[PDB]
Amino acid sequence: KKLTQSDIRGVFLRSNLFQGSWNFERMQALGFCFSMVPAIRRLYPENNEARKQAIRRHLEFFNTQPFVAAPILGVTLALEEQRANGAEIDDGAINGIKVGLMGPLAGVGDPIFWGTVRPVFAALGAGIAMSGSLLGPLLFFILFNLVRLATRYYGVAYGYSKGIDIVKDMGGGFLQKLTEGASILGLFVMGALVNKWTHVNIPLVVSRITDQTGKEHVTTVQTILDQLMPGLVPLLLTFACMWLLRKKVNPLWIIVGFFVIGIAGYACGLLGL
Amino acid sequence: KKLTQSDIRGVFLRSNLFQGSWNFERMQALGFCFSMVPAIRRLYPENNEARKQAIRRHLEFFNTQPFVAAPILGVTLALEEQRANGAEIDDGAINGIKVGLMGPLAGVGDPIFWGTVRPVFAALGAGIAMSGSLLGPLLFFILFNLVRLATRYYGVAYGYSKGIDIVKDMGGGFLQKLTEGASILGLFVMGALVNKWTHVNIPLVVSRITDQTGKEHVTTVQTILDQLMPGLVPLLLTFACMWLLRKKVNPLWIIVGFFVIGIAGYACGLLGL
Amino acid sequence: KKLTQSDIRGVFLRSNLFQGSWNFERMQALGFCFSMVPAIRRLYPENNEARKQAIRRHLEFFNTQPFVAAPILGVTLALEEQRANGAEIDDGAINGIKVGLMGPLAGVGDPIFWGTVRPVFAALGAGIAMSGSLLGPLLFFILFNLVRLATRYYGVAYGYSKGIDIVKDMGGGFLQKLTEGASILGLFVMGALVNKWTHVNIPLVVSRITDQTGKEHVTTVQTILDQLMPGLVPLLLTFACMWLLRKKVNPLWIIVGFFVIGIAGYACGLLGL
Amino acid sequence: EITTLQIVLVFIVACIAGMGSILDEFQFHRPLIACTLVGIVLGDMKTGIIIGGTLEMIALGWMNIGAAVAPDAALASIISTILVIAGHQSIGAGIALAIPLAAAGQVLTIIVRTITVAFQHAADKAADNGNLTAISWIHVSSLFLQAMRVAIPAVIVALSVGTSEVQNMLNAIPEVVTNGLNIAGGMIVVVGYAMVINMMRAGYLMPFFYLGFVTAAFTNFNLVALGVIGTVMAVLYIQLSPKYNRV
Amino acid sequence: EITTLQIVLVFIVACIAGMGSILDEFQFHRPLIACTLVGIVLGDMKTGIIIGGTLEMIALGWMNIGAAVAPDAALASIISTILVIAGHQSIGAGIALAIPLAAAGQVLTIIVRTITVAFQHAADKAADNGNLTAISWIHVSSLFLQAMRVAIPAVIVALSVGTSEVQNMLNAIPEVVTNGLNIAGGMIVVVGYAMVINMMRAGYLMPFFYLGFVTAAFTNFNLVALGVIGTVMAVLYIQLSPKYNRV
Amino acid sequence: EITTLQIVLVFIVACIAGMGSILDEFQFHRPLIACTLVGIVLGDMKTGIIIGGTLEMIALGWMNIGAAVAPDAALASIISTILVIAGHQSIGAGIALAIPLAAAGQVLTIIVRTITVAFQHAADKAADNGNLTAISWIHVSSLFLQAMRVAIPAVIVALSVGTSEVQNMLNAIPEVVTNGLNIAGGMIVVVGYAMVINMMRAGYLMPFFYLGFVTAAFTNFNLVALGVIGTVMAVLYIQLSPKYNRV
Ligand SMILES: OC[C@H]1O[C@H](O)[C@@H](O)[C@@H](O)[C@@H]1O
Ligand SMILES: OC[C@H]1O[C@H](O)[C@@H](O)[C@@H](O)[C@@H]1O
Ligand SMILES: OC[C@H]1O[C@H](O)[C@@H](O)[C@@H](O)[C@@H]1O
Repeated sequence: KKLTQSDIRGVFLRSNLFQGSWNFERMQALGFCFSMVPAIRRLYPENNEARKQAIRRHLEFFNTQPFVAAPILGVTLALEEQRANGAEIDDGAINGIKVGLMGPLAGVGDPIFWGTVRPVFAALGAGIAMSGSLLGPLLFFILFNLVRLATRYYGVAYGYSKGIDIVKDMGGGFLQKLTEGASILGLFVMGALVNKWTHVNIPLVVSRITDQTGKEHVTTVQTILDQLMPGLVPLLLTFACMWLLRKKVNPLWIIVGFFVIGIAGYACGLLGL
Repeated sequence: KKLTQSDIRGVFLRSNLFQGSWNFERMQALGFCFSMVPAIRRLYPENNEARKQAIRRHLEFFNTQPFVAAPILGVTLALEEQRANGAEIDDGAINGIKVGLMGPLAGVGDPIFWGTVRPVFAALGAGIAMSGSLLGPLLFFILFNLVRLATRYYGVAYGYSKGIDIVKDMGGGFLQKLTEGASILGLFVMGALVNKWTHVNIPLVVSRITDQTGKEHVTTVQTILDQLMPGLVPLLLTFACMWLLRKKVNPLWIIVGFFVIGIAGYACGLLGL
Repeated sequence: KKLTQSDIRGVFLRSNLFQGSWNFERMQALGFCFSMVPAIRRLYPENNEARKQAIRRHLEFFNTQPFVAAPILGVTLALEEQRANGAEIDDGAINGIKVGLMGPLAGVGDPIFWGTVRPVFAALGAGIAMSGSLLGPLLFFILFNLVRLATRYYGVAYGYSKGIDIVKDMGGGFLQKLTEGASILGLFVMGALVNKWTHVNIPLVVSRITDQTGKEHVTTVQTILDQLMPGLVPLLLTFACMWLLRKKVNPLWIIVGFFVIGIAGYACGLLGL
Repeated sequence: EITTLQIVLVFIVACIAGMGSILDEFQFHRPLIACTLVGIVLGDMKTGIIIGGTLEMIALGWMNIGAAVAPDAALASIISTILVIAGHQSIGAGIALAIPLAAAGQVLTIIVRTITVAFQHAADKAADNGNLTAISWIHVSSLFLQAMRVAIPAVIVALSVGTSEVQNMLNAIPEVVTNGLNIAGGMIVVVGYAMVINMMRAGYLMPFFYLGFVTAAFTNFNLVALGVIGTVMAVLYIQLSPKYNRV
Repeated sequence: EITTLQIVLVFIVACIAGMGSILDEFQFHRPLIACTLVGIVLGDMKTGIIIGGTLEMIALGWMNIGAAVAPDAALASIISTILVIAGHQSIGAGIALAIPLAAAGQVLTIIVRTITVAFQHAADKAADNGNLTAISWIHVSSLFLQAMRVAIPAVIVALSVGTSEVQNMLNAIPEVVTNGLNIAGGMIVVVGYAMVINMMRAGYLMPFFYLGFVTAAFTNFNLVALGVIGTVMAVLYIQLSPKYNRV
Repeated sequence: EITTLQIVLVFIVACIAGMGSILDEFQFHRPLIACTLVGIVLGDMKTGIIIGGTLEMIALGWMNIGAAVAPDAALASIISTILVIAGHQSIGAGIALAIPLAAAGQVLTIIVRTITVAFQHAADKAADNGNLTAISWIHVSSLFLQAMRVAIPAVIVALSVGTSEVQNMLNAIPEVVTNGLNIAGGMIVVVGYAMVINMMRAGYLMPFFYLGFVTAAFTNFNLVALGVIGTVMAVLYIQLSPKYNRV
């Protein structure tokens, strides 16, 4: 019955706390019913058949990313008028669209926001949080809590006015651009983080004299490698750890390996700050 | 009557001082007659109908850039033989071609020579004129008075041998290349000029101690912004002024605003060198 | 008779010392027979017609690069079964393929290995051999004697399993990629070598005082040119020498010119370290 | 040392940074905001912000992906600052001690997520009748049970750190081990990077890795400058690459 | 101070830099050549070249576009060096005083252009009869009337600067205002840039702006190096971008 | 000075670096390996490696291309280190004296290649009968005759350098000429570059020359970093450039 404009404003505010009740039986399922409560408020009175829709919102998984869930919310909002006002019969396909947009959007949203957004802003605002005070943990909170809000408001509004017809339309071509541009920024930044923002030092001396009236002209192994490239050892360690992780080893079982190495290597002069 | 090769040499030398008599009634109109005087010298004797062409060279505007006016000169030179020697009847279309090449060439020449040529050489030879002596105001005069001459000699010669037929030919495709490559150089250089070759400083202190046996460890606001990007404030001022100029405010009414700010800001400690 | 896998291992090891007996009558010709000896070992017994193939391996030139000669070796190995086992008649075309792959592979291999491989590794391992000790003449010997071996083992194996049919296939498209990517790396590195790894200095003083309590504020001609670009004079010398070499002047007759200039220029103050 | 009007503030900040552990929107499930917020309430702010900066570099690539629970950087970044800001310790000791807490971490937040099922088995009984208020107060009510299991172990600590039993058992490390963990603090961070690069790894985009690698060794850009050059390069690559031009 | 054989040279240099104001070809309508040429004739050369360098940075984007007359950097760069080279002043004072002169500027050069109409109403009367010499000496004759209105106000000044009436009225600025104009001299220049970027602004080429911005902050290239990297980038972009490859 | 157990090692190292002159595979036909190998056997190693590094920069572009014999950097880099490592001289003197030796060079290695014909006129007489061992010991036997003409002039030298007749005739240079050759040692290298750029010169790839030029002037990359940025740029250019897309 003509979902009011302010009702979309309501679904936006009620979708901020989307992730549940993140269960294991029905992940985010209750969070979807909670996000659609305001729609069902003015869409229906208290009735047997009119209030069985909350049953179908629980009917199965809805396990996608919290941020790419605004297009799905807007599409499923639009589907309700065609079932409430237009009365165009549709029962299974409402969940059909949920399941169909579960798949691609779970794999195109994870390598962006947990991909080149969270650890790129978390890296911009953490090279500053070391030295600085409030330009690190504040360039994060401002710049990341905007990109998540421009993905939710412009998600719901722009996925509500456009029904099914432009789900199959922008589901081809645009997201390939958006995830090929993401994994260029996130690869350019991660190449720099591995190089500069890691510390590895090898104090093994390999050369004597020590000319020029007592300068000792010391040249440890770190100078030999810094003659080639000033970040080589962390680069190789990254490819070792990057190879281990495909074998699904726990990252909490590779960190302990490094904790062992940092003790057994500093007690033999191999590693040392 | 077979315009001599040296006559083209003459039109080149007489086209250097093209801009008039830059009137407001008929802009550059007399300058076109003056540039075509050498052609009409040997093309005609003294006659009633033979000397009415100078009337038609004044007949209307010719308001384009001085530098993209060599192709038009060469084309209109070629049109004369077909009216003098070939006698192929053409009266209105001689001005038709002038008016047709007025439009595009006035909008493709201004954003190049007044675009990425005059203020790019004027910027290369002005970062040197500050410190140096004669590599600034001489890398300008040599490098810019060649690009204007290669645009006039190679304009007239190459637009004379090719009549109308290759006006519609090189009027498509080549100039898009030439103005998409121009506004890459001129944007790359103007991004650097806004950053480095501007001075903005904010001496507002925001932090005390001042450890390390009397170093005072002063950290004004300029250090906070230089922690993010060392040219931020002039960048924002550029977007403010870049927004004002679309509203057709006089640039002599934005400079006075800055003169007010530089006095009211240095007398309160906000701005200061 | 089913050339054993180890026989290919043998041809690889016997092809390392390919270049001859590099004669002038039949360049590399004997080196080809020597590389194919192991094939003819188990392919034939001692016989009149069975041992006339060594005659045809000498029958003409085989004048290509030593490194792009593994595809040709693998192709000509494959041609033998079709003449020995399959007995499919072919006498002239065995040399036909040799001559056909002589031409393009001599002009696509020289501007790579003598192009952007030998003097790129020879430049990486010679900016270090000046200061360092064993990361210059060892980053060369490891990194260049692998690229020549990956070009021979993967050449012979991958040009043996694929007969004629994929000579005309990978002879179109792939090598254009491989030599347009080569002459980007080798141009990027040679632009840097001309700039930094050359020394040219001009001690001609052009300016007096010499303020600031005895600093002499000396500004020779080298400072004027370093105000524009810190490698200009070697850049111009490169274009002069780069122009001379098209005229097929002996490079041993341009080096002596520089030896004359370095003596006649240091004895007049023009050049000087 | 710690006063009763600081215990409540630490409790509330832990509750806020416990809401975010599952909620994953405003990102108090991050060792940056959850660390400055504790540093402000407990005491000096710079020595908490430094912990925050150091702890994210590990906690990149600590995401949840489809019932693959992350090591819970929300509990490892509140206990790991009370043991530095409040009790007299060093940065590298807290960074090293965070890892077992992060292991506590998902063990706790998996039991909580598993026992949350009773909030949906009590949700269908509400959808069968209505109204939706029975749902709007059941979805939130499952959020006041996870924030009370990242904020209670942050009060058991901040009331037991103030005793000699722990403050003297934390000095027999010894000092040889401590400096051997400030050295692993430049190495363990690499794991956090490898998990990220494994997500965004395309064979044809790896040239942008080694390009952002070399330009870090020999140039003095920020991470803002390297994050701007990255986006400029990405936009221009998408602008070229005729895969987006034609068929 | 100023001798009679310097007045004539200043007059001739102003005439040359007054020809260029409309002519716009050899660019003495620029505060660089018009400033070194005055510095050479008046006195010391470096302190005029520095004025020239500083004054262009403002006078970028001071072009004429279709009866939109520019603020006339040809008069603002000759009076603004006589008041520095000749009379005992500082760079920033002249740069600040140039702006009202540039305002004088197009007011003068618009009256001259408007009164030039009599050179065309006397041109048609020549085309109706010939010869063309009646045109070749009417086109130039309209050029000896604009150069005599950028070179006369450059002799009224250079003969009145040499008196105590002006040389003592130019010291009650005071010194607080002077240092407040050397600060605006790093800000007003931005306007000159914004007019340029507004001409060459394409939404898809703005990535090349912020790229040339960041590379200026953290690198020590010249403007020659930044003008060469720019052209290399432009040529390679035109070489790619299959808009120029297919149909 | 030089002992009998160093003459044999110099002889063997010259033989090894004489095999490579035609063989052109393992690259002892290079003034880098052939110089460190002589420096190790003769004496101090650093002062031979420095000669090696300096001598390649000339010996870039010293390749063989189709009966266009190179100036033989294999003889010019063994005599030119015995006259530095063994006899008491400077780097720039040896670098300058290498050029006439390189001229000796291809004159020798052309006579050897020409007289090699007798190894093929004695090869056909073997193919007409077999076995192939008659070929496998004729191909190698033509290699033990070129290595004995880059390793014999490296023993005539290393037994005559140890006398006052040469060691005193090498001091009347004089010292004015010596410092005039350490200056040409920064210029002659340019020839070695021009021969290389002439091979890989495409009119549309010259933008990558002037790009690698400017980035050398104003940046502190290595040659490893400039060799990695080069390959990244090449791979990305090949990835773009729809010449490899379209059909
Ligand atoms: O991809 C599956 C999905 O799993 C969880 O439910 C979410 O928190 C996200 O981490 C992710 O998008
Ligand atoms: O674009 C119109 C035209 O106006 C004036 O006549 C010229 O000086 C140029 O500035 C410009 O090309
Ligand atoms: O290109 C002809 C060929 O000539 C010689 O035989 C080889 O050493 C190579 O230098 C080259 O490939």
